[PDB]
Amino acid sequence: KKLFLKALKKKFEGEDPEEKSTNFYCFGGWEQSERKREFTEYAKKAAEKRGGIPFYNPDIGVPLGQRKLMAYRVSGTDAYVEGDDLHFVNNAAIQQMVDDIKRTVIVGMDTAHAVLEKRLGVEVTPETINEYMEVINHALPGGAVVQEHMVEVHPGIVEDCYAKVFTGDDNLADELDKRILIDINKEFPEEQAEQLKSYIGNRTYQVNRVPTIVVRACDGGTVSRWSAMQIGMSFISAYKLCAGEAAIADFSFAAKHADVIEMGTIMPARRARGPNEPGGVAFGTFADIVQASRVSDDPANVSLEVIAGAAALYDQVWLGSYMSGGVGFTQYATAAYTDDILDDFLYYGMEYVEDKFGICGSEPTMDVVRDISTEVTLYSLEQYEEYPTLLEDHFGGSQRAAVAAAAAGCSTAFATGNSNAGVNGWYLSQILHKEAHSRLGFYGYDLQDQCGASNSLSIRSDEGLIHELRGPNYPNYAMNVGHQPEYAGIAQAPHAARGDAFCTNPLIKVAFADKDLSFDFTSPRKSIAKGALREFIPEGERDLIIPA
Amino acid sequence: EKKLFLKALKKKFEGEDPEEKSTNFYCFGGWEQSERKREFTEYAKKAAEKRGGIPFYNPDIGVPLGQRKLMAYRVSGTDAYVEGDDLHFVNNAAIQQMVDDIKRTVIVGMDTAHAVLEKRLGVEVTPETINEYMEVINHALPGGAVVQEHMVEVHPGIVEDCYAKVFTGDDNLADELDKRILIDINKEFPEEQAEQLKSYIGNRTYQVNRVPTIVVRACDGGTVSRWSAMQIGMSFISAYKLCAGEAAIADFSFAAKHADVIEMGTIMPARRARGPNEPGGVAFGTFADIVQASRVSDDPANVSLEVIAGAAALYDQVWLGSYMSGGVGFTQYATAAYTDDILDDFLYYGMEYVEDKFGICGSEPTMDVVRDISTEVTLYSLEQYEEYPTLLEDHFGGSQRAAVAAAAAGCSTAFATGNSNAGVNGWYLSQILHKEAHSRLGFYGYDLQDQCGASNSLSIRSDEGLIHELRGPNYPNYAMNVGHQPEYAGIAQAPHAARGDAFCTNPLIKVAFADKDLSFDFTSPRKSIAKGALREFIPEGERDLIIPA
Amino acid sequence: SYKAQYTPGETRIAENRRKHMNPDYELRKLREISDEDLVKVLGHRNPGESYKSVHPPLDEMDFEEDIVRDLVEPIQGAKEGVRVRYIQFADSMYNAPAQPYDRARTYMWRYRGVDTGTLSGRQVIEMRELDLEGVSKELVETELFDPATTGIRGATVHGHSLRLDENGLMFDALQRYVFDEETGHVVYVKEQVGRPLDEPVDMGQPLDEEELRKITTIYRKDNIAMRDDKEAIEVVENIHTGRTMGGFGMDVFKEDLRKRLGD
Amino acid sequence: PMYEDRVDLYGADGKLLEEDVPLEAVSPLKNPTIANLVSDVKRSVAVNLAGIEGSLRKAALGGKSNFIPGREVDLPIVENAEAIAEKIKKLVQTSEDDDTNIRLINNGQQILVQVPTTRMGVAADYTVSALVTGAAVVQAIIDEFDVDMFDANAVKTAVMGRYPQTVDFTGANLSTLLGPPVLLEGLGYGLRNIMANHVVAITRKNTLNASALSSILEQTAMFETGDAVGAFERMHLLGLAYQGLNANNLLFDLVKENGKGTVGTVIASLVERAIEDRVIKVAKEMTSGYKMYEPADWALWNAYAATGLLAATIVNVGAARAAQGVASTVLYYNDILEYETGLPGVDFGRAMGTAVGFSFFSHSIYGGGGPGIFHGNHVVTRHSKGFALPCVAAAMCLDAGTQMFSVEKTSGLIGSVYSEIDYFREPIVNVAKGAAEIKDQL
Amino acid sequence: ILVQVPTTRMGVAADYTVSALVTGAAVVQAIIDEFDVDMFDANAVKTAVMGRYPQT
Ligand code: F43
Ligand code: F43
Ligand SMILES: C[C@@H](OP(=O)(O)O)[C@H](NC(=O)CCCCCCS)C(=O)O
Ligand SMILES: O=S(=O)(O)CCS
Ligand SMILES: O=S(=O)(O)CCS
Ligand code: NA
Repeated sequence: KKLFLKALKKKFEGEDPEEKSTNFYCFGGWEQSERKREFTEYAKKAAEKRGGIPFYNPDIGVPLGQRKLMAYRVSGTDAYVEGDDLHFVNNAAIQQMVDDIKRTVIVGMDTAHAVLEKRLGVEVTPETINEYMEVINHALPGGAVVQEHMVEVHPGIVEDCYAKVFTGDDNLADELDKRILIDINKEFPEEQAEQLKSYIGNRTYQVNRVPTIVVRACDGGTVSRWSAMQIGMSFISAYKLCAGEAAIADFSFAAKHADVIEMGTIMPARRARGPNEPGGVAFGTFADIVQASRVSDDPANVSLEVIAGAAALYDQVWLGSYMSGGVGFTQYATAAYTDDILDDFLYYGMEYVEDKFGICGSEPTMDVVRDISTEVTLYSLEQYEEYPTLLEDHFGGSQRAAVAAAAAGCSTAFATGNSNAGVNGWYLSQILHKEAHSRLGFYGYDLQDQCGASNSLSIRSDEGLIHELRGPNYPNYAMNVGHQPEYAGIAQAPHAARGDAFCTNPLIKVAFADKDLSFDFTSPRKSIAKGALREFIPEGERDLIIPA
Repeated sequence: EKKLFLKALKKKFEGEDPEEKSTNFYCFGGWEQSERKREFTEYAKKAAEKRGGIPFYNPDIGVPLGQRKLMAYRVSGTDAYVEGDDLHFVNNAAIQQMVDDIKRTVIVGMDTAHAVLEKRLGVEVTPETINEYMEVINHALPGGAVVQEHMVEVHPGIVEDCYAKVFTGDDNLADELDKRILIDINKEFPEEQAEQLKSYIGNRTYQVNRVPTIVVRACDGGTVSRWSAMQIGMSFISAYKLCAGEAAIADFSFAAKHADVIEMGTIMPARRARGPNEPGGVAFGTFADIVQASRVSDDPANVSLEVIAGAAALYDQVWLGSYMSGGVGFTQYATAAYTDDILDDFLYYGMEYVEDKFGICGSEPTMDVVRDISTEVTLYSLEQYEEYPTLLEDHFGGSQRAAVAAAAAGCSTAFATGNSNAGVNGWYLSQILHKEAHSRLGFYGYDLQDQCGASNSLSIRSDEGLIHELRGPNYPNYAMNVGHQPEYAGIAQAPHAARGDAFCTNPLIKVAFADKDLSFDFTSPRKSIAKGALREFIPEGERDLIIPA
Repeated sequence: SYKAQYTPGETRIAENRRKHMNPDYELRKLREISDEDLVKVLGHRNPGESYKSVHPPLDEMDFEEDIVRDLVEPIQGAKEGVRVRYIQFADSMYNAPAQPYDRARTYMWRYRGVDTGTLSGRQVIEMRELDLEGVSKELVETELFDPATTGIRGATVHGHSLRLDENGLMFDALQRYVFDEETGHVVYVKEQVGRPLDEPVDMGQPLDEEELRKITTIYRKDNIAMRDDKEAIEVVENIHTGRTMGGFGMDVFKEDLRKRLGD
Repeated sequence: PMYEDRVDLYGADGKLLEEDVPLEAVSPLKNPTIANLVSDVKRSVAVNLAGIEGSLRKAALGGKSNFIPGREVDLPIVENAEAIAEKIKKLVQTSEDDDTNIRLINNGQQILVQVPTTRMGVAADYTVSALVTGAAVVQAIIDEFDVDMFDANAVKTAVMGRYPQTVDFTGANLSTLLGPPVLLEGLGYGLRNIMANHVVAITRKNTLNASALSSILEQTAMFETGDAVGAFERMHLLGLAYQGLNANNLLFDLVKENGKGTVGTVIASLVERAIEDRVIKVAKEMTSGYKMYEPADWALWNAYAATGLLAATIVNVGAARAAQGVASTVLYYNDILEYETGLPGVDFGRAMGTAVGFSFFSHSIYGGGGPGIFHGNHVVTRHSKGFALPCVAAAMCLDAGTQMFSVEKTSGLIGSVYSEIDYFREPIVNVAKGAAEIKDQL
Repeated sequence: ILVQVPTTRMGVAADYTVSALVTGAAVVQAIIDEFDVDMFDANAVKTAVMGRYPQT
């Protein structure tokens, strides 16, 4: 059975999914939609607040809904929602996913501990780390620890702010307060735990999540600074230091520069942003943030969960607002995580790979890339050709090109274990798609796909880069929808096929293995669905400081 | 009273004599003396279940706050007395909405787009077509679709603060534009100011786009000119019935994102990287033009003080206190410049000294005049702290005292001379005189810019010389330290307020915030900040409509 | 030859500043503290313990020739590699006998191998601990110290700007010292970061108000106002003006410009 | 010449090198040693072959704690360093006769690559050296071992790091003294970007050569920023000659006569020398007897003041053998000097202001770090126009081991890679030899 | 005016911005000297030549 049929049958109730014809113009326009009706009603209720300024009006411009306006199944869920409920402005789960990433920074503790012992003659023990972690959980959300006559942040509005510690040293982990421990051996399957610890070694890290309200009022560049200020206050208080001496500057340099791990790197001037903003998150970094890898051993499922989160992050929020704005890019993104369509294509490719090569059963060669990418692209195209309702669902060429090529690229990575062979396969898929349907995506969709084969295995200046470390600022990729989310899946795919615990950074992977995050990173699909249903409670609202 | 701050001192210290040098301590019960601290402690305990064991706010960790009296503060020019915690930007929705209203605003000239329509596309532009275009963009800018089938849209109830208006220096055209979407220069500004603005603006037309508050909270300031431009393009396509993607459309884009756009703030260098429309990129004169006190008051001290109050929230509390640092932050470094009428007293003293000795705008800038005014106002300010022990216990940190004394000295010098750089030179004199009087000044790194200040105030070199109005948080000497930027914004305003100018640096910015439909009240940042401190301010961008009841 | 001037001003306050800075002016001793009690209040070590190093003896760092380095005599704590430690004071604005920039200028004239930080609320010296202890003794025994208006404190320093308590002592949120009502002495019960002392350290009797007016280095209108020291103001204004002229450059460098223009 | 000033050039040992030299003979615009030194800083690139190899062997790619499991490439790069270097030479040079220099260091684990000036001449900025060197290193490695196409991009990533996803070579295994211009604080700041610990490592901890190299780079940067133009040029030249190059032995003699002294006694010695040399004179004697001085020659007074400043740093930090005191020394040297005389301090307040922030950001929670990590392109220590950072270079030479971010920690291979370059290691003697070459041409 | 800065200045500078910076400094001083612009107006000449640098 094809995985998308269940959704088509519900989305096109009363109609044969294989029938080429239908009736239009018979739905009442916007009035067919619960959500459109709600929107129009709020627009009218807004008239008094706006004092005469015109507002949303369904009679301005395009009369939406001459065709049937679709509901969408969030893939891997049973949630069916109108597209508007998946717009990032309308979906608190998507916004909290981004805020939880922006507000996280990781700081090594071994250098600060060396400053204490070597420079300040102060001993560091499990008990003193535990006391420090208690102090920073008062200081990080805005509590005072040294000065008299301090004002403080209202704890009620920053209850999402906290700090935890993790270590590759099992002997130290057994001694740390479990209330503040991210326990690698408990969060990860045994083999993944062992892999993570071999790379992390006997090193200790704190994970600081600054308040959601702070990154909403300010930006991502605030996060490493806020973390570092309160790390400094917490060392001063917990270890009873002089509150302002030369050694303190060493904690600062360590926490803001020498021992810090941020989520995202800075942008060039044309698209200027500080750290911990979406354009700076490499694809492999995002795959490590998503936690599907540690709860599923289905490499297709793992890749698909990453693609869902990355579609929200890169296409809807980054490209659709930060870099553009407006109605934005909801359905460019939802095509990669709704109706189990991408699932059908990727499970086909994974099963083709399992049968012909074995998962991780081939070294990367052009023969293998060509074989797999071609076959999965043909299968994907044939699905749109056999199901008119499928093609009316993924109505925009860009959507189709991204989804077929995502299945082709991930499947190639499953066979070969090589992300750049994967992305080479993605570029083959795109030019084959174009030649089959005599179309591809929007006006500027294939800028990176026509340059892609040559730059996939390039070793030059701004061309060559291992795929896991490419991201939204890789030059070819810096402008266009329908690629970045899927590239995150391609970064995850060879590692999921191998059963790796992470793609690029074991510190990132452990730092999000934490039930106390607000967004559920083990399944971005399920969380986004909960947001679409208006059932997700975000952080950072201001109800406690504003009138009832 | 004899001094503008005495009323507040007497209320803040429970009737204690402001002149008495002695008191009692250690007798307040620590944090339990404060309603606000007790509230915070109780919320922290109620948070236990949500946090599932993670420790949290605990007044028994570290310093036992409240061995002295924990002060309330009068927001100056108001009757609101609030605990310091109510002025923390995280706790104060008015301060956050002030920043968001600034971040979410961009100005775009329309004359180039109109030239593309007539000259490249053969399409006529009339008042009627502009009015129809402004109606379309007020559907498109908040996330309503205008061209494509099967578009999803933003929930209008979440973005009721998003709108677009138009203004023009052409009175004949303004008479023909829809009143509902017009910022009317002749109605918003006193006659003389209106005439000045129109003389500089000329026969040009501009639209003011305020993108939704929720968008800048979810994203950043760099989103704003882009969001504006996307929906400007959609609205021209729709209102003028263009081909929905042809060569001329790229001209609208380049005009709206680059050639004809006015942003609030400029980009940062890499060490402090941020996109446009973030606080560090807002020049001091730009911020003085955003504040609207100039158009409702002709008292130059009052106008400068309202600018300083808004700028203390923006630059010290939000920019230096969070964007560039974070944590408990810098509330009281900032509140010293807008509470208890203390700065008011010093600045009203200086203005009256200037009125008597020089006249407002009565002198050309000379070193004699700067030295005379800055010295006298600094001495007077220091003497206030020496005469009133409760005043000195209020502005308990040297940095606070240095900033407030120098602000009065610098603004008063600008009042006499009409020259902002003479003002800031006076500010630097005040600092080193202050230091020699009390054998102290501010915090460890307070006076980096003040010891460099005299030489760079009138410098003409590379990264040194710059007319003061155009300096801002990225001017190199200014890039790091509290207790200066807010007061510099006042000094930027002071010579223009004394002259009765309608603006300090940009008439388009000044008109763009003369709009009752802003959420924060920019005619009195003091009043609005007070309303937030009282938890009476209703901000924009909350998510109640999309989250469970 | 050259006779140092130290600071401008025609008032008693200025002369007090000059007295502090002049290394040939002998600071009057007002009290005595034992070596043990000073070490206890400092709080870094216990008396009798070996001084602890941060690096090996200095002569193991100097195998290659540096003629300029060997021009400078290291203080004894540097020779032995002793760790760097600190003392920090808050000085009441009610005529404490020493004041923050006054201290910094005094230390930089009188003492060798100084790292000193000035703030409104406290003033810190960090020095090789061996030599710190000798310097600290002078700073607590002499007229630079008044136990009522000079508080030893490494953290939570609030109090320089506050009203005095009902016994005439400066505020201290951690109450590292208390007034002994039986004797009238100020007694330290904690060390400078706030750990309890096993044995309290008597710092003696507060100076009376009139003695403080006579020896303090702060200007206050109700004692001697800055406004009355016209000479001091004249020199401050001269420093400001000269800095303004040097930054502007075009007048003070006019002959340099003329040579560059070929005129 | 343009200016009438002449000086005697004295070495770091306090002995005369060159007598009666026109000031312009040490101008960055004229001195051939300074020109070659700046050319070498711009064209030189450190290639870490051992780091490239180990990054590849572990797939430890693209920066701090990154690993990409399954993408490891195991190659004997260091064992074949000579062959690889010969290939780099062929790819980087523009002709067999040009000034391309390739030097293996540390048993082949590192290479110093000096890109030919012909390539710099047709490039817009100095990043070309790193870019061309990186391209040659990547191709040399791929060709040496016939690295297959699907592994080749890991070699690229091992050499140049996360570029172009990052704006710079984050996590790369090559480095340059100058970082890319996209990270500059100020326009024209390229030469100011070298941390004090690197300066100390290049000069092998020799106090006055470190402060000289810093002064040379700082003041040359002042020509690049346009600050040393017109009215201000003579101030910057005199600053270089006196504070950086021990003109007339003033720097050395001030330290020598105050070796058992304090910051105050150094001030007294400098003011006395300035009065003898008629650099300053009494403007007014006040009621108390206080004499308020004025400069007779403002640029020369600033140079005398700056020289006392470096001498005070050496005396006071040298006494502690602990560099943390450097910011405090720079601050109170200027503060005391001004209230001793009524004169403006070094750089008319900007050295003092720089020291205020430097003190704060080397003792506080907010940023900065220990003294060794600062430089003229740092927001904290950019403000003085060349007169402060030489003190930090001198101070870190004199630190005997009190820092966590020591020369060894931040700059551990910088000595082995760059300090064999004579003009870098020993700038004073070599700038004096350059001055002798042109003194009669001015 | 077309100003071509000497190659000697480019040779001891790290990048090509030297030409703008030196030229700006020369223009500012040439104007201030030509008209003896007073100290309080001089920073406006600087701002006219080089714009909002260094706030931008
Ligand atoms: C005006 C443009 C030119 C332009 O610069 N952007 C437009 C419009 C822009 C608007 C449309 C909103 C509105 O209607 O008010 C937005 C939402 C961006 C914004 N400003 O918020 C958008 N497109 Ni477009 N745009 C899309 C797409 C596409 C597809 C639609 C093909 C079809 O058969 O319907 C075509 C490109 C193509 O042919 O491949 C397309 C073109 C176009 N796109 C044509 C309008 C075409 C028309 O007249 O109908 N978009 C898509 O292929 C799917 C996703 C969809 C985006 C909205 C979402 O992601 O939810 C939207 C993304
Ligand atoms: C640890 C430091 C060193 C440092 O880098 N920053 C500190 C602490 C930092 C913390 C104090 C928070 C806490 O108690 O947990 C915060 C709030 C910044 C943050 N991390 O959020 C802050 N200071 Ni501080 N800091 C201040 C100030 C000051 C004044 C206080 C003088 C006094 O007599 O009380 C002195 C500097 C001076 O002497 O001039 C000062 C020093 C210091 N400041 C000393 C601690 C002093 C002590 O041990 O008591 N601050 C002020 O002068 C007023 C504003 C106040 C800031 C909070 C606000 O603006 O509301 C706070 C601003
Ligand atoms: C110095 C610099 O810090 P770094 O040395 O780069 O870590 C800079 N911070 C600051 O300027 C902190 C300013 C706000 C806090 C102190 C206010 S007095 C910054 O984070 O970019
Ligand atoms: O029509 S375009 O391809 O220009 C943009 C599509 S969203
Ligand atoms: O103590 S410091 O002056 O370093 C900073 C005060 S907030
Ligand atoms: Na008096």
